[PDB]
Amino acid sequence: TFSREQVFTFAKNFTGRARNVYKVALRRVERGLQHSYVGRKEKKRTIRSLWIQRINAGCREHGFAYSALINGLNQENIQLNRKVLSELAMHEPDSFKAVLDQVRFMKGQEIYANVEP
Amino acid sequence: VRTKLPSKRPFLQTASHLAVNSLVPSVRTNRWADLIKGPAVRSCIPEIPEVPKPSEYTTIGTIEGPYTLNLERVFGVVELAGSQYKVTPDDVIFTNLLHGIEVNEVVMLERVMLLGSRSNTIIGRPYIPGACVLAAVEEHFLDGTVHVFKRKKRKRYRRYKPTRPMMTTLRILKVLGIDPAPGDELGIPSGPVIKITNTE
Amino acid sequence: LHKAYAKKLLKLGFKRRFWTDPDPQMVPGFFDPSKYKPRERLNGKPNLRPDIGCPALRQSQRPLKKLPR
Amino acid sequence: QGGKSHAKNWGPKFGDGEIVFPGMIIMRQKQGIYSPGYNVGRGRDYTIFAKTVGYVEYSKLKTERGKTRRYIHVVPINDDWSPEYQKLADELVVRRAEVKRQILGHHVHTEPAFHFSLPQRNGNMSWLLNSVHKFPGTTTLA
Amino acid sequence: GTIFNTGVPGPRPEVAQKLSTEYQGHILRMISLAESASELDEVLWSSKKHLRPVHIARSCLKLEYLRTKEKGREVSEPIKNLASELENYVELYSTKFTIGQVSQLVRGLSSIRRNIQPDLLLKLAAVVVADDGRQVQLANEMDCRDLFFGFFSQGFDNELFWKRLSESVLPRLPYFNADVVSTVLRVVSGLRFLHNTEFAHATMTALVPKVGDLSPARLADAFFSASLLDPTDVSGLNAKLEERFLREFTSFPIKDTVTMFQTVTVRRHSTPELAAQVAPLVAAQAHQLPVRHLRRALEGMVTAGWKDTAEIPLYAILAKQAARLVLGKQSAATSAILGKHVDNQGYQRTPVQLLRQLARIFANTGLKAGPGANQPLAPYFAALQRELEGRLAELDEQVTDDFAESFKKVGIAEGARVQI
Amino acid sequence: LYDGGQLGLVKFPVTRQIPSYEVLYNQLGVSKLVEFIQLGLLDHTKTITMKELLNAGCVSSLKYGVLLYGNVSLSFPINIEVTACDDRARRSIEAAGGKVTRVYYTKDGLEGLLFPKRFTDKNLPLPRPAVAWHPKFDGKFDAVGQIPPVYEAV
RNA sequence: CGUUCUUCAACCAACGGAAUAAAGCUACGCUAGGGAUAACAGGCUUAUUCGCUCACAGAGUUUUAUCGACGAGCGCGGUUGGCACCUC
RNA sequence: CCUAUGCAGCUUUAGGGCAGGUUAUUAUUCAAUAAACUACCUUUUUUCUGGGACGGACGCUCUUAUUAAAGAAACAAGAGUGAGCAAUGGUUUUUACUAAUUAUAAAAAAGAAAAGCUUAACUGCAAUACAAACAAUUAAAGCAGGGGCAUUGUCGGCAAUAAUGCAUUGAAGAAAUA
RNA sequence: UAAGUCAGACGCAAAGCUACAAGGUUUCGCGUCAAAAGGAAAAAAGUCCGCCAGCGAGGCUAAGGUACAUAAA
RNA sequence: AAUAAAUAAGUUUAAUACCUUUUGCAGCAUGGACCAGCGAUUAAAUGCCGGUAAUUAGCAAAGUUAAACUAACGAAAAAUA
Ligand SMILES: [K+]
Ligand SMILES: [K+]
Ligand SMILES: [K+]
Ligand SMILES: [K+]
Ligand SMILES: [Mg+2]
Ligand SMILES: [Mg+2]
Ligand SMILES: [Mg+2]
Ligand SMILES: [Mg+2]
Ligand SMILES: [Mg+2]
Ligand SMILES: [Mg+2]
Ligand SMILES: [Mg+2]
Ligand SMILES: [Mg+2]
Ligand SMILES: [Mg+2]
Ligand SMILES: [Mg+2]
Ligand SMILES: [Mg+2]
Ligand SMILES: [Mg+2]
Ligand SMILES: [Mg+2]
Ligand SMILES: [Mg+2]
Ligand SMILES: [Mg+2]
Ligand SMILES: [Mg+2]
Ligand SMILES: [Mg+2]
Ligand SMILES: [Mg+2]
Repeated sequence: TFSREQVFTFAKNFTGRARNVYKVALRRVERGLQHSYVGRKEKKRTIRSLWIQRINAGCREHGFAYSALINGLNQENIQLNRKVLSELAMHEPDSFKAVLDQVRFMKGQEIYANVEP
Repeated sequence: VRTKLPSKRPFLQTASHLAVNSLVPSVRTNRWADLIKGPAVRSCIPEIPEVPKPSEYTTIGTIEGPYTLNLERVFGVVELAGSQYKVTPDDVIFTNLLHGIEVNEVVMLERVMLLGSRSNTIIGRPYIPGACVLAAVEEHFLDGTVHVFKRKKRKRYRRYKPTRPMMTTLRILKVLGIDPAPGDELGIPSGPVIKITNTE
Repeated sequence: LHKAYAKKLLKLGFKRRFWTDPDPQMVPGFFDPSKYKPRERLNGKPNLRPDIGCPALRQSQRPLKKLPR
Repeated sequence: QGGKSHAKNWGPKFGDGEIVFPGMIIMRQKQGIYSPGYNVGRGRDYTIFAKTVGYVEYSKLKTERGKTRRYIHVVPINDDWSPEYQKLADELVVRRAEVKRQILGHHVHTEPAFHFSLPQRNGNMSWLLNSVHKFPGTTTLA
Repeated sequence: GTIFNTGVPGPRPEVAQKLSTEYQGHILRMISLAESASELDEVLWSSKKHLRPVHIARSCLKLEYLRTKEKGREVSEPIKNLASELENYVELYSTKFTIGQVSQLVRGLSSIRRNIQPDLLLKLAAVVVADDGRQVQLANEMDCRDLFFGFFSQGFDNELFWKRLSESVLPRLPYFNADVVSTVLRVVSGLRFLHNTEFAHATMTALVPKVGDLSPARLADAFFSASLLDPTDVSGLNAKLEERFLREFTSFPIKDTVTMFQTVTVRRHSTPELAAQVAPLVAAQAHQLPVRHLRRALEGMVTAGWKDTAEIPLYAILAKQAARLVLGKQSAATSAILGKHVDNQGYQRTPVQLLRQLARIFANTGLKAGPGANQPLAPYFAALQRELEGRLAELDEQVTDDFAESFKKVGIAEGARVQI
Repeated sequence: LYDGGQLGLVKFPVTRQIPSYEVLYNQLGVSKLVEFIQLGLLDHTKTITMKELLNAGCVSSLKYGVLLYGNVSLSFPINIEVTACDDRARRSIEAAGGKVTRVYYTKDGLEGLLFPKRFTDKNLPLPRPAVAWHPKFDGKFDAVGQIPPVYEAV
């Protein structure tokens, strides 16, 4: 069981009797800590959902689809994840478009260490 | 059989076979399956070779004193500590704890996946050979406390286990591999003075 | 005796070796005329009264009866 | 209103090729469905038991009157039907007891050890007591 | 049964009457009645706090009896571990044993081929010889017998130890049994420094009127020792021993007869008794003749000069017997199992020294092995080749030459395997 | 120990046999007597009595007497006086030429045998020996013990 | 007077039988407990009850105007029941 | 309303007692004993159960459904039993026979009946198994003694599956002590 | 462990009792709950997928989904 | 069930107290208005089974108490003489 010092440190921002009354605050503190364990798990699900929505919106502006892009990347051996792709569509439109054109049309110029073999 | 007492039949049969074997020798003395048993092997198929990857991070020197940084017009994507980062000079990133480095040291990151500017883009499949990113180690810190709590209503079950994660902080200094677009060149000194201490 | 029952008896301190106890008066030269007692027949009836009987032969203690008045 | 009689487990105890030792019960039955073969016996309630060391066998026979008869046999170890097999069985019985005692361990006692000796009657050991208990050999004539 | 749970053997009336008694000594009976090494270890473990020197002496003696039961193989792991633990108690009680207890302790540990540590062995010897052996007077015949043979087997060769022991036992030699005296004679023969002492002569003289009481095994050993000790036969023991052997030639076991027969042949007293000697060997050849005794029979017969006869090919059967022992093949026949034939005990690796000796003796016999399809010596060399193939590491330059000489002598020198 | 009401332990019969009074004696093995003599704790050149056994440590505490039992192979004579003996011990000692005598002592007489100094230090006469034993014990004793034993040579 | 062996008998049929034996009333009642268990109400079920369809035999006597059946299926939760899920 | 290591009061031809009065017998110059009547004291008055009461039931065998190993419950169903036999036991011989039980496809080197002789319907022990919480319950090779019928086999009751009761207390025959 | 437990529940599949009724009752085979968080079906003890040492804004899948609510043709 | 996880700070998503008792309770089943103090497997003797040591224990002071131990089948032959 938490001590008085621990309980009131956790409950400093609660409302009414939940702030300074031990019996009321102790039950409020334990329920809140239970919410946090569930919250950290759900955070990982929600953020990935947001990345996909932004990627899909950018793809369709050019006439493409999210599912077509993911399949196309794996065929080209490109391993950029969804967090990076989402940021490219929002802040780097030109680089995001270049990735789409390579996947769809494959018209990029290859680079070799020895330019003139 | 109705009884729940465990049966002793296997014990009674074993005692009979052991007594017979002890006193009466067998007639056969060989077994073909044992005679031609071959040597033990690890597997029946060739092993699958592994795919090489560029080095993650390596030290190249130390920082001598206070410095300043300016903004540039290039960016890249680098893989580090199990996750990818989009970085440009003067950025600060937070990663898991990195072993074998100290504060005020310069490290080299080679797993570069994408380079871009305002006039060109280079895509790695999956990595770009001949590109790198430089960074400075700024912190090895313990993050904020995370309180872990479990309880089961009406079962007299309660567990409390606070913890503090370990992390590392870096500041991006330079991105190498792609030239800035015309008119975007930084024509002044930008970074610190580095004492090179890694010659191979 | 069954193993479960035997351990309880041993745990309680049962250590008898003979069906009955020897009689010191039977040792030659050690007969005391003063401590003479005719041999008696051993009683085989357990005391099963739940009020003043053996606690090991009843489930719980019962209240005592009233005295005549 | 209800009630049920205690169950009797009729049926075989061993199959073909299983090893048995003297005295072991092979079949429990209410009527003589199976008849005794070689190296077996039959109780007054049609219980069939083995009389030697060997393996169990089953066989069917057609009689003169068209009826079907079923036998239970015990076959010697190496198909040895000579009269010298009896002494080999006696040795195997002694050995089997030794094997069991070794497996069980020393703390599974197989003989009693009292603070007194059991009486002797007709040259054997008896579990019944005598009227008076006396030390053996602590008295002289007259 | 009815008394105990399922699978628990019923009581033995013989054992039950021993344990159920009005008299004390329960722990001694438990260790004496143990039937295996593991059982005895459990008894000692559960009774550690009440063990005494008498309990330790019996425990070491029991190792002799357990080893005898487990014959046909070397000392097993459980026996070795049990002996090691017993030694710690011997050191603890080394100053509390009596002469009799020490005698039992040495005998038991010697029978298991266990070498007592020199420091501990010295302490035990000191106890026996302390006070000039005045405490040896309060000992029975069996205690003296085990003292002589027990220490001799251990290898204790202290001159002062044996000098004091001989002096104290000397006056009692005429009153010891024939078997006890024979054991003393064996020790005297093995100890060189007592060969020409008055003790050796006193022992031989004391044995003169007790020849008739010697057992067949002791009688055979006494005749062997007397031949080496008194080649001149001044005491007359050899004459008396030879006379008894002639009278009771067929009344002794095969092993004793072979040993006595070999001694006579090396004494150059051969007589036309070969016909009588051959029949017992062929009658009992599959049993009562291990590898060591088989070699002894060959040397005696070859030295005597008996030649192979059509009716009784003794050399031919001996080769088959030798091949059987080397290969170790067993038989499941009921007669063989009940007869306790030596060949069914299993496989026991034999020293290469015996193999060379047997090969040389067979070669000296004068019979062929290779040329004929079915020759008397064919089975032995065929088995020898198979056995040697699996132990090439033990073959050296000298051993190979020795066998090669034997192979050429018999008539196998073409570099090919034996026909059989 | 209550079993619910079945009371299975009291469903067994009762035996009333009286064990022999000799279970109250101290038991001494012949093999243990010899070991003391060999070690030198007992003098085998003179008669051995229960007083010597008590002082030597063979017997711990005597209230009634000493019972001698067992088999042993002896090479020298022994003369020992005890209260009871079996037949195995008698044969073992007599085989070597010894003599075993069963001596009858009373309660007061046994005290004088074991602790004579307890009477002389107080200037008290020693207890007197018994005259005879009850005929019911015929075949149990050979002679009446004397409080000061008469020692002899062996 | 006591012990052992060979044996039997009585109440144990509430038949693992023992505190030697041995019936009732309480609406004048009291205490400790249960929705682990009933009476009123809710719930589940639908045999029964009620309704509809098929069936058109039989009465009316050209009309399935009107009345109406053997037998089968489906529905209702309002009749008489079953269960013991919520509350002592 | 039901359930208790239940409590109390009341009632009686439920058990036991005599301790006041009456009555009966006996004894000394207000007493002693009690199968009686009144008064008083103390104790007992199961459980299961589609809630409890009312009714019914409580041991032990056979059979039916839950398939063709065993086992398996309900106040489910269909039938027996708390014995009998001095031969209807044991064992030999003969043959125009092959049944019956509460119920049942047992059984031909087996049974039934007929004829003869018999008491093993014993004394002292017993390997090893079936079953089983335990207690007890079931089958049994083999060893010693005395017997029966055969003349070298079988008999430690009855075709098999029910005809039963711990310990305590009491009683009888014999033997050993004191 | 000379411990606790001897109030069990439902799903699919059988049989007895009831009316080839009951979230009824009595046995039996497997599973789940009891003592089991997470995901799908609306809420969801017993159904379907699957067993939580901790943290992270990495990736691939199961049952089930892929015009809006609501991630994906 | 008045909080949690996040956020461009506008907001968005997740989310039916605890205890006791139960086959199953957010329970329309039981207890608590709140704070401070007080409030429940303790002691003795004996017995059984593990762990850790002493190497018999107590008195007395060359002698006594307590405990423990005390016959089971004398069975081995390893000599290249
Ligand atoms: K009852
Ligand atoms: K209510
Ligand atoms: K009901
Ligand atoms: K308040
Ligand atoms: Mg996830
Ligand atoms: Mg009935
Ligand atoms: Mg009862
Ligand atoms: Mg009330
Ligand atoms: Mg209810
Ligand atoms: Mg119910
Ligand atoms: Mg009731
Ligand atoms: Mg039992
Ligand atoms: Mg006969
Ligand atoms: Mg019969
Ligand atoms: Mg119950
Ligand atoms: Mg129950
Ligand atoms: Mg139900
Ligand atoms: Mg529960
Ligand atoms: Mg995917
Ligand atoms: Mg969408
Ligand atoms: Mg409920
Ligand atoms: Mg309240």
